[PDB]
Amino acid sequence: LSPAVQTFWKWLQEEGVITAKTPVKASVVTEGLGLVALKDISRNDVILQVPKRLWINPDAVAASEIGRVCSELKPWLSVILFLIRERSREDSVWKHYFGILPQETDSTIYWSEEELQELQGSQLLKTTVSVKEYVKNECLKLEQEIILPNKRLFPDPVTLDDFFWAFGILRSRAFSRLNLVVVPMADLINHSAGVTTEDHAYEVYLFSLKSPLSVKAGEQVYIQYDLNKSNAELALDYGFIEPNENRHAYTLTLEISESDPFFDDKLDVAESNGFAQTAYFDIFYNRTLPPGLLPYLRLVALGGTDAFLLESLFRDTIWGHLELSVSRDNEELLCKAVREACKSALAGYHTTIEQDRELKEGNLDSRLAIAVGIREGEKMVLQQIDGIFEQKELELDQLEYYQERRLKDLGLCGENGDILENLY
Ligand SMILES: Nc1ncnc2c1ncn2[C@@H]1O[C@H](CSCC[C@H](N)C(=O)O)[C@@H](O)[C@H]1O
Repeated sequence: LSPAVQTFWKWLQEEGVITAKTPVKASVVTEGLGLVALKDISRNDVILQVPKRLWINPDAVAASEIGRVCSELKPWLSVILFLIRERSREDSVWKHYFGILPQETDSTIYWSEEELQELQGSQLLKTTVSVKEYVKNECLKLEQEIILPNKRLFPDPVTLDDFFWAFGILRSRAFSRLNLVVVPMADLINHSAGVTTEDHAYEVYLFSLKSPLSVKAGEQVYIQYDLNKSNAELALDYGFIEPNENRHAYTLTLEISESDPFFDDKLDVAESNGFAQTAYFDIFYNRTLPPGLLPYLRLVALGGTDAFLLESLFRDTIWGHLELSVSRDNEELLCKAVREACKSALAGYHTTIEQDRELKEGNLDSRLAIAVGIREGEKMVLQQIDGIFEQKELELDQLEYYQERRLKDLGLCGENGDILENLY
């Protein structure tokens, strides 16, 4: 097998953790390290359990030598520093656990400049670049505010690599739903599209992991990392994606510009209905547009002519109207805005969908495969969106806007009400 694996496996028996009746060895699988059922397991069977003594959460850092100095930091920043530091101490509780952690994953946060060029024009690149920079500024701030003014607690220097290594280990291993917890033993199961339950989470302290599927002997025990993450999210959080086109998403960002002559009123309408000055709408392949996207698009493109809808008079129905539609001019405007954005975006990629699909037909390397898959999907979504609005441009006269809806209850053909007027 592998030295480190045993130096870690044993350390688990010597901690009391892995008992004698735990059907699950740790072997090498296509996805690195994994848990292979030592014998037939069945739905909901407890695979293993670990002592809170072994976690690595915001409480562990607070209840440690550096908890005082990290008393103010956000939880994820706190944990990174603890991880980096614990890693340096050749007398840390997790000396052997650190000896098993991969020095890297396929998460876009580790991709070289060449590998990242494979994502040119993708929203995943923007997101990865944006996240990388932000974790950087945050970690350079931690260096001068805590790491440097305390060289006693932080002996060895800390590089950007040191931080990123940790930020990754936290993003691809920590168990959220229980919010950041590490569990050296159960921190081995891999993800499988086969699992569709997501019930594995459980704790009697003691972390208890149970197999969601029935696994025969020799096979690998899996779990569903997350049924809702988009492919772009799986790519950055862990180092992998799924072929399932229903995981492809593209998130649209909307906002009420401050240079908008009706900013104040518009903002009041949006917040009054659950939306901020800035709103993010996730668009998944083959799904129907998110509720609120169209009305918010209409609010953004409002304009002088229909500005009358922002008066106190409609401050109680304005959203219902935005939901139905405002006017052909408003509708036509937003449709073009979206369509242009899609085309603009689509043109930012360096490969066609056909090229991506042909590439997929051959043998691609982990990261290259991730890039191709992601970009093909984003292009699919982008085109789906543009298609939806191209159709709306055609059906531009099938919609009954405000004015029409208004004159629907005129009652022109009522009675000769003048006969009564003369009877008093
Ligand atoms: N279905 C899958 N395909 C590819 N890699 C996977 C995977 N499920 C899990 N992984 C890998 O394992 C990580 C989760 S931690 C699980 C243990 C890991 N296999 C190891 O050897 O250390 C992920 O971030 C990813 O790099």
